[PDB]
Amino acid sequence: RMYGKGKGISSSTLPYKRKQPSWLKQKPSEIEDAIIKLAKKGQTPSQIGATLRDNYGIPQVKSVTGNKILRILRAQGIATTIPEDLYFLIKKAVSMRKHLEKNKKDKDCKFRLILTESKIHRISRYYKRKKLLPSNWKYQSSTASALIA
Amino acid sequence: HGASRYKKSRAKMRWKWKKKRTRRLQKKRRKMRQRSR
Amino acid sequence: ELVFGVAHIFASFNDTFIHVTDLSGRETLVRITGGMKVKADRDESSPYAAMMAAQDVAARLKELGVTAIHIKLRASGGTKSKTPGPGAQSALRALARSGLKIGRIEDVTPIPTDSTRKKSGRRGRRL
Amino acid sequence: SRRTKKVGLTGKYGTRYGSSLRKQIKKIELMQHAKYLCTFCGKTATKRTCVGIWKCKKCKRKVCGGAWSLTTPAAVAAKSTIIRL
Amino acid sequence: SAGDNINAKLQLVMKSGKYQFGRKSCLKALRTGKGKLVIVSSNCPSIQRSVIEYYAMLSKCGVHDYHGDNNDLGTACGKLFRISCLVITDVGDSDIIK
Amino acid sequence: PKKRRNGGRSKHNRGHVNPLRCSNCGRCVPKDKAIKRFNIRNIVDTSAQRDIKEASVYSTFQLPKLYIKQCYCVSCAIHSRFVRVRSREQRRVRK
Amino acid sequence: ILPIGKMPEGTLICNLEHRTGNRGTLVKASGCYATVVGQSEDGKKTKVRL
Amino acid sequence: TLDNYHLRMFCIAFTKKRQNQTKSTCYAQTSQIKKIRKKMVDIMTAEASKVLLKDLVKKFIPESIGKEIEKQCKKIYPLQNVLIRKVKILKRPKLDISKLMELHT
Amino acid sequence: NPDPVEESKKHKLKRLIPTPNSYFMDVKCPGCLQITTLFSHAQNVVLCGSCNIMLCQPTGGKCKLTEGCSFRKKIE
RNA sequence: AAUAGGAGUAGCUUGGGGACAUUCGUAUUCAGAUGUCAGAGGUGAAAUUCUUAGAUUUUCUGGAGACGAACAACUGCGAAAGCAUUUGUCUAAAAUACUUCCAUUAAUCAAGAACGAAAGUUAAGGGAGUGAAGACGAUCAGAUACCGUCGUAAUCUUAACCAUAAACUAUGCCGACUAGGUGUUGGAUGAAGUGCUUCCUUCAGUACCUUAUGAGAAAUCAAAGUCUUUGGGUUCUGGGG
Repeated sequence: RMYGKGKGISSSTLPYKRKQPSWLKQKPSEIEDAIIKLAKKGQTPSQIGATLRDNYGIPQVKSVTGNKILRILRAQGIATTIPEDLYFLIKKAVSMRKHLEKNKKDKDCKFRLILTESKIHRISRYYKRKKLLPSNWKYQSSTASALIA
Repeated sequence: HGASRYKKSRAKMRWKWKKKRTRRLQKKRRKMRQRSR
Repeated sequence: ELVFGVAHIFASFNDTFIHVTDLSGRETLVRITGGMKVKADRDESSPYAAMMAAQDVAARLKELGVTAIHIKLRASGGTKSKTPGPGAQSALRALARSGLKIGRIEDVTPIPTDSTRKKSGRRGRRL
Repeated sequence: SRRTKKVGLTGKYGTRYGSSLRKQIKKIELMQHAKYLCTFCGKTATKRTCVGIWKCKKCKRKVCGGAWSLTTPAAVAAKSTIIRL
Repeated sequence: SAGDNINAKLQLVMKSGKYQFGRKSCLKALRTGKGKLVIVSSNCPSIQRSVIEYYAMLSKCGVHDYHGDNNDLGTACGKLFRISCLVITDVGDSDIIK
Repeated sequence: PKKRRNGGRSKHNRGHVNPLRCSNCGRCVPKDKAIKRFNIRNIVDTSAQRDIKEASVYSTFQLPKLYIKQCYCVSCAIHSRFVRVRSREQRRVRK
Repeated sequence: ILPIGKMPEGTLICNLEHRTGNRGTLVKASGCYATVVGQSEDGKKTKVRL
Repeated sequence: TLDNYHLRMFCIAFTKKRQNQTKSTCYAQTSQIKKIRKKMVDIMTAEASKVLLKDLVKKFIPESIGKEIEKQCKKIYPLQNVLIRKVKILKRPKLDISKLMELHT
Repeated sequence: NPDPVEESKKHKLKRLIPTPNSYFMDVKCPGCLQITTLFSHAQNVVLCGSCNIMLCQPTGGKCKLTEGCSFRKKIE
């Protein structure tokens, strides 16, 4: 675990086979269409995958299509510029900073706010290195509202 | 003494009192040097 | 028939007071301390002194008129200690022995729900 | 601003006058000249206009207050006490 | 429950409804009657509040008292300027009054 | 040696735990460390209990209790015979 | 402006008449106040703290 | 109270060990005891609010409020001795000799 | 080898060969005219596809389904 | 898709986590009464101290600051410092569940920064009780002390600061492998008791007892083990007094 003191191991088990279920014999186009509809509706890729498992009843996209959902969105050119993970982390950090602006005696909120921003810097640096954020890019707390707008 | 400033275990005056006595002495020397210069 | 009064017993290490009142507790009947009925007015007010005071109170209460008492116990100032003072058992035994009719008995010592600091430092009383 | 290392606004008084008093003056003077928030109109335009008197510029209203800032604790405690019953 | 409900509604009216800020536009909307609900701060002036309440009453339309100042109703809408009073003119997916 | 494995107290997973002050003498002692005795006692002696029953209004007797919970510091408890010095092995025995 | 007899205890008040009808003659300098500390049973007198 | 007496009422309750209890400890969860506490207060408030002061005084004697608390709170988590620790008056009408005499007689 | 032990197969998450604890169920409610794929250990709540009434309630640990329906287990 | 890591979703998950608002109880203390009548406080034993202008005691009111017992633990939470009334709000958190997403993002970290008990400093309140300083009575060979009684600074809150403590699980952190049993706290899985309760299996915490042909200078230690049969990774530290 990165910052917590736990080491909890609750996770996705995954079956041995990468083959399609018996139940669904659907064409790749049907699977792309279903994802496209969820994407168009404004759902984000984790939400789409969770929904695809639950609402549509389908085993996950990498097994039934042979290609990752983010990659499919990118191939159609429609993938989001800001990462889903980065978006939620920045949103939590903005929420903490708004709260901290009101309350100056919340030490734990201050401690978490520096911790989360440090985590944002590490994630940002990795995204810059993989060329998913610009070379000139840097995190700032001033512009963070604009980032997630 | 070393880092274990304390540990009164065989035959010596109290560490805390030595520390107080020396702090008081140190202040007096610091005044004397300040007076002189 | 019969009439009830209220016997307050306030027992502390220095003295054990027997103070009988109306059933309301508004109006007194007898104040007798314990130390007044100590012969030399010193020490702690022994079990014997506690007995003599309670006997005097019983004689006076019968002289006044009242035949029965409810007992209200109070131990050593509460916050200082919750211990019953030395004469308390003797005083209760004396009131029962005396011949007065014994109604309800309660501990009504003032009890801190909370807490606050008391005399002597954090090291406590050394003696 | 960045002109002074740590004296700030009492730099106007300069080297003259004892330093601890200049520090005491610094705290009062900082409080005195701040532009406070107006309860009535929602702008940070409330200034002290005379010793006990604080006027908001925007809504043009005079609140009687403390000497060096708008409120003491005492009045607030009294105000709450009156309200509660 | 209530503060969450009004903020969620305010976010939904921002997201998918239509709304309008400030005294004159709100007055125009109430007189027109195309509004459904006015949300007014207690830090809105007494007379201005009273007038808006009469206009609403006259047009048989809703007013909700906001627990929060003129600026706070603005910060909820992510605007630097104080709002003081606003009018919903098209509901979000959640109906603000219902 | 180091005598106490646990510090003489419920030290585990905790930093500060509040001091109480000794019933005997006001000595501060952590609630986790403190020597606690419940002391459910009646005020009555045996002869007194007989006299109170005989004196009593009603046959039914409520038997007035003392409920104390009296807390001792280590120094007091050993002096006043609430504890012993045990023995090196026996210092771990919870009976 | 209220008669002091009708004040709750622990109120903070100012501009007290030195005796009745004398127009706020006590407790009048900057930041000053008096406290009402008690009320008589008969209601004739009231007890204040300067 | 309906006849205009404002009171403060204090109700204790202990956990009960039900059908099986090999585990010696019989504490309840904080979420559960908060839920019990909330439920208890509403039952007390409801029983008090309806009636006049005289009827409430009659309800206290056989502990009817406690009986209703116990019945409801067994569903959340079994409890044991549920009593009223104290009642204090906040705001008591002290006048009306006629009503006092009528209640007395 | 470790394989003949039947007990370890159900002990937390990863085993000798990890395979999902979760499974799929064919669920039907009368008056909906459907029997429909559903996932034990779902997290998003599910309504019937032909009508507004509830299908499954998910909760912490597997799913709780509903008692208003009848459930076949759906298998490879 | 690493029994590495992050992110998500889900559950009327969890808890004295943090902050803000709110609110309750009680004692103590004071004031207003109240009924009494002589001593009461006080300790090794007294004296100092208080009391006929009514003390101490009783009961009622009102005020004020204060605190959160009992429950309550070889108990819970917190990065540590630290955290116990009620209800609400703003916040974070770990485990569980996952045929959900990312696709190596990591580990430990000089420099630098954050939070950091108690006391102290500086400013406002507040100054109940306790009470460094200080004052008396004793005590005693002397006592500037222990003890008794009084008592300013301080304790508390708000606003700054200060940056150390036996700031101790006296054991740097991450990582694997090692041994039983008794327990215990938070979840998930099954069954029998009367939907729920119990018990079984399993995870993440967490202690104890026994055992180490394991270790150690022994105390002891399930880590201080898998280390002359010496090398999983890394920061920091010590070199007789």
